[PDB]
Amino acid sequence: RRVRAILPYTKVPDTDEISFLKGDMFIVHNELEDGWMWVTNLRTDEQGLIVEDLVEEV
Amino acid sequence: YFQGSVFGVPLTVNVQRTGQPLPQSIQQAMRYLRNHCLDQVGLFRKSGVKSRIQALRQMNEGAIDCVNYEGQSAYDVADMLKQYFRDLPEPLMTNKLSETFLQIYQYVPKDQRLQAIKAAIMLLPDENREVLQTLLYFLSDVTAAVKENQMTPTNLAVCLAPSLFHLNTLKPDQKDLNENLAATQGLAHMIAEC
Repeated sequence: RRVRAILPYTKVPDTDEISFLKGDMFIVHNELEDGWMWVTNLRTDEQGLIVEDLVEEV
Repeated sequence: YFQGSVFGVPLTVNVQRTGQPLPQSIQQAMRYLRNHCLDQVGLFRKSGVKSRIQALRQMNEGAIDCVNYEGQSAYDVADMLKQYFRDLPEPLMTNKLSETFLQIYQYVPKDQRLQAIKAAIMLLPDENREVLQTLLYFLSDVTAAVKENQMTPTNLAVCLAPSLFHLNTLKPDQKDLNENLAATQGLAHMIAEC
């Protein structure tokens, strides 16, 4: 399952989130509660947490 | 360890000096957040201000009297709590507990994960268990106002797990990233059911 970012976002400091730009595609590794997803950003090759509110399925 | 110091002091020294593992400054901070701040949108997420947080730490350290938090930004106090749990000599949830959560979410089936988490918490020291019970009650009260602050248990976990577990962040191996994810999941599970 892959998703695409529809909006840029900057990581909250000292957290497991990941920053991304508008258009960044992610591969979803794990789906957590409350729409949170552990994903790998394909652009930067970094793993982290993103929210479902900023991504769209492809 | 210096007399009257709050930050960087392990819970056992706090017990030997006062009788309670959490300092009264930190408990008063939690009470202030519970009383006047539970409706602030984005609590523990929206960053405070370095000057105000440093002033709050200035207030905590060395003060023999009671630390008053009235007239302070909620986000400053929340970030101060995150920094206190970050600045502990050992993490509140011991370095072994992140690995234990990884083992639970990898090899323990989903219907018994809560029982394994409770057992793992029971394997912690008494001071850590008391502080964790207090903090879990506080975070449950915080997330109870999710209609006002939009802070779901998983959101609170994302914001607080690095401070509670002393996790690493990249800009780290795969095992450590799995530990981070499992620690966040376990913290969210504990907050959601408290």
